[PDB]
Amino acid sequence: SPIDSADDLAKQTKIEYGAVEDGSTMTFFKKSKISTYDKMWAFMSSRRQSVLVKSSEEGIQRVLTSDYALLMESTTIEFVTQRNCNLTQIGGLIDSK
Amino acid sequence: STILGFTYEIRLVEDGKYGAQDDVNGQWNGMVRELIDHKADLAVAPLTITYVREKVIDFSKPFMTLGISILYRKPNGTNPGVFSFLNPLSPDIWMYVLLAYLGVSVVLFVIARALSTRIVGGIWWFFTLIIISSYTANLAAFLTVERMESPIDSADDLAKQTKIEYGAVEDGSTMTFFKKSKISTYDKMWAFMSSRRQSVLVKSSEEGIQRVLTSDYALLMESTTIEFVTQRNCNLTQIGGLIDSKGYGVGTPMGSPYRDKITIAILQLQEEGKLHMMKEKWWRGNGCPEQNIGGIFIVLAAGLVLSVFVAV
Amino acid sequence: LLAYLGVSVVLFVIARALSTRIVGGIWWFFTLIIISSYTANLAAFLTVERMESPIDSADDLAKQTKIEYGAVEDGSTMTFFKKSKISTYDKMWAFMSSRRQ
Amino acid sequence: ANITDSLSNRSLIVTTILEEPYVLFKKSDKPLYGNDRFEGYCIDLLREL
Ligand SMILES: C[C@H](C[C@H](N)C(=O)[O-])C(=O)O
Ligand SMILES: C[C@H](C[C@H](N)C(=O)[O-])C(=O)O
Ligand SMILES: C[C@H](C[C@H](N)C(=O)[O-])C(=O)O
Repeated sequence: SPIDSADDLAKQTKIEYGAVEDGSTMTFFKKSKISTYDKMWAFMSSRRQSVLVKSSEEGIQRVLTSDYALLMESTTIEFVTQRNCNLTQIGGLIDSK
Repeated sequence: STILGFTYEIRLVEDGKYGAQDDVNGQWNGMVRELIDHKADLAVAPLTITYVREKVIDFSKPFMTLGISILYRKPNGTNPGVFSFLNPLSPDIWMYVLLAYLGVSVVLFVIARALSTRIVGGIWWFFTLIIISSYTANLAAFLTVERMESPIDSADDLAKQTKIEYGAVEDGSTMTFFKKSKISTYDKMWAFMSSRRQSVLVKSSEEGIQRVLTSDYALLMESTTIEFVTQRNCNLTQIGGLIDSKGYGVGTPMGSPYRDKITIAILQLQEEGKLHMMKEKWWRGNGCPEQNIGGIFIVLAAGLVLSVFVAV
Repeated sequence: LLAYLGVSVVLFVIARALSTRIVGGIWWFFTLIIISSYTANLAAFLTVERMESPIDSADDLAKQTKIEYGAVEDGSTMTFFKKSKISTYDKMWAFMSSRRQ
Repeated sequence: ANITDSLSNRSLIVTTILEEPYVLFKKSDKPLYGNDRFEGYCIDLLREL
């Protein structure tokens, strides 16, 4: 496919997916309730200091220097794949806000 | 009202949801909040007799029984014709072949005017081998893939992928049911939805029907609704058996004794059969009674005549 | 048969060359499709018939709700799943309990 | 709507953090200072704010 939704990533543990640390996204999954998102969480928390990032720009690095998939906010994704075109968005909006 | 001895004020519930608890507050909504607060008395409504709803108010006896089932396109999906046969090979590459053809022929055109011809004849014969071989595999890999997956018709069939989206209406007992499911098919079928809550959940049956028509999208429904919905549209059809079974009830507050003649006055009429002949009435199923092979038969039919105009 | 006829007839219009250097070639390159058409559509069915286990473990059944699996009522087996703890066996249970009687 | 200057006389601490394209260090032909050091959607928002 390879990937089109979150759950694509959620099942297969052969890709790094994480999110900026102490960001609503992090607090989202952590405090989320849905099966997937909880299962997505415990993946990250299984690799806390290694999948998480301190700045998106640094989380951007992971994508372009690893097998990474950053749980980024849309508007930034929407943006960062304006300037730099070596990247892509996967799927729709997890959480409206 | 003629057998109980009541009168009646019709009201649409404001929010327009059937009604099920909120996640955390424990509170209900839809009709259900009204009838628990007692804001209204009667819900002679298209109602789902779930246990939670029994836990909070009381319905009539289960008189219009049902059980969840799927709604989906027919769909009459076809694309036969000449415009199909290209697929195993690039339409551009389909063209080069002619250019790639005359190459050899125009060579013999000049050679004669037989080692040399023959020893090139391989790099045609062996050449086109590459193509027809490539063709076949490119043909197969199209079919097998486009064959192993579909056609499928069951709730479990949906669980086999995400490439046929599905859902129901919010506060759907059905939704709730799949939310409240411990069935590694249906359990899985939930986890899908509540990730894509919005694209899958609609506000009414009718709205969602368009989701069946706007996209490849099955839809979960209570059984009796379904056939009629197809009976009123010969663009749709129904998938699989019944997920479960339940009925429609008549909405009153918890043990609020209005039901007590409702406990009686319903049956007789269907104990007669009126409601069923009324079921007949509003469910008059008026209507909807319940290839790429050929894309080259024409190219077959193309050189046939192309010979007739050669010499005569 | 039809095309195989409609080409073969021409000799009966000849009697009663590029003329044929076009027919057979298109014919060949036509009938060189049917075989691949056939071939794939065979393999397209064979491989699909190399996909069915169908069942070898409990969990085979546990996942797919297109087969009835149950147990004698009030038997240790029934009480086993009901009072079981394992994911599957619990998931196997709630299937039955979804269709108790 | 003449709320406009009714909050003018005053000043509050604006905290923030750096992220393109919301807030990021202004680019400098010559060294940068204070609430001019930065540029970004939120930066150029605050002005309007
Ligand atoms: C940028 C975002 C933080 C998010 N704006 C918040 O308020 O926590 C993230 O880390 O994914
Ligand atoms: C939308 C519908 C609601 C259902 N009739 C109920 O009463 O909750 C459903 O089946 O999901
Ligand atoms: C036969 C067995 C009951 C089992 N012997 C018991 O003791 O419960 C079953 O119902 O599967």
